[PDB]
Amino acid sequence: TVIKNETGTISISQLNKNVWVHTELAVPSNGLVLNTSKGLVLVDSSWDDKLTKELIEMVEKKFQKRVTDVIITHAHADRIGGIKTLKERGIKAHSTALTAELAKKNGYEEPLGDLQTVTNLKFGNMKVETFYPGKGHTEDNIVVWLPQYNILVGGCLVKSTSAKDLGNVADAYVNEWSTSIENVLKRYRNINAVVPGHGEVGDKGLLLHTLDLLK
Ligand SMILES: O=C(O)[C@@H]1CS[C@H]2CS[C@H](CS)N21
Ligand SMILES: [K+]
Ligand SMILES: [Zn+2]
Ligand SMILES: [Zn+2]
Repeated sequence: TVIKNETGTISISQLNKNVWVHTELAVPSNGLVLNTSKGLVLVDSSWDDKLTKELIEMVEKKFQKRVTDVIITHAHADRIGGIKTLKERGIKAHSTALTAELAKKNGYEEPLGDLQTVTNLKFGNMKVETFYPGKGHTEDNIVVWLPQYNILVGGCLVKSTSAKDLGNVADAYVNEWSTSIENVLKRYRNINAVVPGHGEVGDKGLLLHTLDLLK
């Protein structure tokens, strides 16, 4: 189930053979780790370089292969904070153009801007779809879908059950957010699990929960 770095800093818990969640801390942030035959792939980095370096260290050691790619889901620090570490180790950082621009705007190094509204990738082995459903928690927020496992990384668009309000809405679009959630509920009709950007893993109800927090 759950391995852990020396300090409290970091944890990784399994969902299936090839798919784990990574969580880092005062506030917990989540992403995914995908074990493929061609390398490790992360959905999202972490808060800052130190922690992203530690996360990369822990998964390379444990799975005995390299992190080759990361998918960045939006341009806030918890997503993009370890971008310097990625870029300089030759780790590919995929994102939409929008997310790339917003990163350069907030003074981060740029990810690739290679992702479109729908983009289907494959690593091995592992199939990944990225979907941009519209504006919500940020302007640029995308979700990630694993069709082989019907698994959705909702990111910071999607709130956990324990979450009782919308968090920081300074960069949010609270009218479009409901529509973009629906756009996800429409696109992906059978969901086995949903990973929120912050908090505990759940299912389709996290999305209805978020819908409810927007009323
Ligand atoms: O607005 C939120 O819910 C989250 C968690 S706490 C707050 C500040 S950091 C992170 C950027 S996604 N954000
Ligand atoms: K398949
Ligand atoms: Zn955010
Ligand atoms: Zn976040």
